[PDB]
Amino acid sequence: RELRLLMLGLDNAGKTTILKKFNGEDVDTISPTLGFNIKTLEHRGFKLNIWDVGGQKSLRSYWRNYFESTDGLIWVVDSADRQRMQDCQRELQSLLVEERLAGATLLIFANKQDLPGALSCNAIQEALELDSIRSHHWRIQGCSAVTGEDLLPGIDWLLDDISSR
Amino acid sequence: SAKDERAREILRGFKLNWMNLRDAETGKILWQGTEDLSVPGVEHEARVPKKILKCKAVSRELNFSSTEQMEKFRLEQKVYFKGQCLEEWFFEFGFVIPNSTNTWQSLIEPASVLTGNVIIETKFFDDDLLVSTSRVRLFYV
Ligand SMILES: Nc1nc2c(ncn2[C@@H]2O[C@H](COP(=O)(O)OP(=O)(O)OP(=O)(O)O)[C@@H](O)[C@H]2O)c(=O)[nH]1
Ligand SMILES: [Mg+2]
Repeated sequence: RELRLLMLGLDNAGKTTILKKFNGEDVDTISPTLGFNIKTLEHRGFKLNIWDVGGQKSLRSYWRNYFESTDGLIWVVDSADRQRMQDCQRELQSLLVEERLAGATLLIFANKQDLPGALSCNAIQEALELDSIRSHHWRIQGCSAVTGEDLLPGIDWLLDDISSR
Repeated sequence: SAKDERAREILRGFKLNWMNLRDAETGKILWQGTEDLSVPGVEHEARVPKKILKCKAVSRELNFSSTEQMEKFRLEQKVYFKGQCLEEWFFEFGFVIPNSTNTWQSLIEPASVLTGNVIIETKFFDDDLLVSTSRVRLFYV
């Protein structure tokens, strides 16, 4: 069975840079996603459909039109954006009561770790109240879309988790 | 009828901006298409480097705009050599946001013959209404 992955977060989080770097494509000319960027490929024998959806205020309200039949959700965070960290928390918890996302596996990318003022995973773990999450399986992973650091470790786990259920 | 008019602003507002071809192993573009792929009276064409016939990794990307919202968007792609079929792809996007620009990529895994005889036809549907039809002729090198 093909797997459907759904990638969300606040605008400027790193979603599109992560999706591109992960496919071995350049990331030097990325611009705000004004819709959705879908990528169909094969990884470790899995047939995937990865949906990266724009995170600007205007686009966000359409997020739920893509909830259906989602196997894993990737929530992407700008580790160095302490300013919207609570709006990030709100959006996520709100995603955790969605009925069309129930039993989906949650993966959290603490992105932009290559940045000077980046909060650890613990800080981000704490900031988003992940410990209180029992509705889904989850896992946080810090990384860097630009350097390509620790992207596979997250996707590989996500892929194995969904497959086990 | 209001349905006709609606089914008319949906057509008017949709535009296929570009298509491209990459070597999936490297992530390098082999060919990106300018080029009023939507315009009529023109047989759209791709002058691709022959190496493309050597990779096992080819990825094709599309980029499209829609002024209008649509609830059951889907596409059908077929690559033909004459009457023979090389590849047939399908994809259900479902919902399409109003005033939005979207991308779709799939990873596809001798010459004097192929050049000028390879066609890629992408058909775009909202539910079952045809919204757009593209055709691109392949010229190897
Ligand atoms: N230093 C650093 N900058 C990053 C990293 N990832 C993305 N960026 C920068 O963050 C910016 C926004 O990156 P995008 O990939 O467009 O973000 P996005 O989540 O797709 O944004 P939307 O399309 O608005 O949803 C860019 O200026 C990238 O250069 C990262 O790991 N480190
Ligand atoms: Mg983006």
